[PDB]
Amino acid sequence: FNGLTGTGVLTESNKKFLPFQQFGRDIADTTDAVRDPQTLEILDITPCS
Amino acid sequence: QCVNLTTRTQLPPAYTNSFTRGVYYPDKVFRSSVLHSTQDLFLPFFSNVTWFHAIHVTKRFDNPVLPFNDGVYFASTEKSNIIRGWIFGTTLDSKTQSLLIVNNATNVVIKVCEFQFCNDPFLGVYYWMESEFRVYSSANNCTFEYVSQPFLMDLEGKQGNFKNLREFVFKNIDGYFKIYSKHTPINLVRDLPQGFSALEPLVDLPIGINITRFQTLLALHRSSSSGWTAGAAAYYVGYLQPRTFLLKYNENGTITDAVDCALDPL
Ligand SMILES: *[C@@H]1O[C@H](CO)[C@@H](O)[C@H](O)[C@H]1NC(C)=O
Ligand SMILES: *[C@@H]1O[C@H](CO)[C@@H](O)[C@H](O)[C@H]1NC(C)=O
Ligand SMILES: *[C@@H]1O[C@H](CO)[C@@H](O)[C@H](O)[C@H]1NC(C)=O
Ligand SMILES: *[C@@H]1O[C@H](CO)[C@@H](O)[C@H](O)[C@H]1NC(C)=O
Ligand SMILES: *[C@@H]1O[C@H](CO)[C@@H](O)[C@H](O)[C@H]1NC(C)=O
Ligand SMILES: *[C@@H]1O[C@H](CO)[C@@H](O)[C@H](O)[C@H]1NC(C)=O
Repeated sequence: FNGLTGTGVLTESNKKFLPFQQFGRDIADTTDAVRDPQTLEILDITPCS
Repeated sequence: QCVNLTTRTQLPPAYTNSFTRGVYYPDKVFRSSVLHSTQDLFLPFFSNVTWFHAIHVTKRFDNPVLPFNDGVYFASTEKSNIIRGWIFGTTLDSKTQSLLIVNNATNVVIKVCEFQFCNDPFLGVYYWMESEFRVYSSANNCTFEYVSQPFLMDLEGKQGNFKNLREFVFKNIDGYFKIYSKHTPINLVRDLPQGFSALEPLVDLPIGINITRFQTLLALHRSSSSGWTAGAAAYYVGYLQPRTFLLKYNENGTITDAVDCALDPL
């Protein structure tokens, strides 16, 4: 996603994600969400394994 | 045209306290139910800010050119379309670059395009259509012009007693140029109220100018050098400083409150 390389499962999420915010992060400063550039939908990332 | 509108009765020095205001969103990242510490150019809590009054109750056209330092907090909590834009330039006399920002409630004309500013550049609507447009003499060299207009960032339409609490933050760090902005309805009389407010980097424009000094463009009412009106202005200037702030994010991803880790031992 716009250079945000990573491995995991993308799932539709309920995160509010105010319009200016684009990435979203957890306490460990690891991106656990993204905004899809085509459609402005929030997909949280749950790692596999 | 460019007129020598003097109306200069030097106002006495005015100083007020900024309280817990002037704090913006550091990055475009959604954080929920966490506290984040960020080192950036913020307005120190309970700092001293300058309150120019461009009122006519006391005819004062308060348009001084003040330094930029590290960034400008501008709480233009005025009435309908009084202060419109801002000029950011080291010399602002067409010798060097001087980026001009004008909204005029309809468009957005951010242009580096070093202009020949004659004395005091200002806007104005004639007794109504906007008429005073000669803030300069010539465009000289017109660099990156940003001919796109997002929307009228002033967001006028509210009336009362300084009801439209409008706040802007101008930042120029190395490259780029950030303009954060928040609007809040408050009554009070003229001062900055209590509470916390911050909402998005309104407009980010990559310019890279020296931006050493700055000033503001003031709209007026043609009935001319003395026959005008000022309404009620709230010219507010605060200089940012590099501080560390501990911002708090609630569960729906908005900054609720923050602290400045340089004010008091607590
Ligand atoms: C980008 O184009 C696709 C079709 O190719 C469209 O579905 C999508 O909405 C577009 N994105 C934006 C932000 O306009
Ligand atoms: C500005 O306020 C500070 C406290 O915030 C005070 O120490 C200082 O003297 C004030 N300056 C002026 C010029 O009133
Ligand atoms: C934006 O609107 C103002 C209204 O005064 C007008 O003068 C200006 O030319 C407009 N900008 C463009 C690019 O048409
Ligand atoms: C204006 O810009 C042009 C184009 O980059 C440049 O060649 C010129 O030296 C600049 N200055 C003047 C005074 O024309
Ligand atoms: C231009 O920018 C430099 C670097 O920030 C600054 O120190 C300097 O004062 C500016 N130059 C002039 C001539 O004002
Ligand atoms: C919670 O998110 C909703 C989205 O509908 C929003 O209306 C509300 O203001 C948020 N809560 C807070 C405390 O900001």
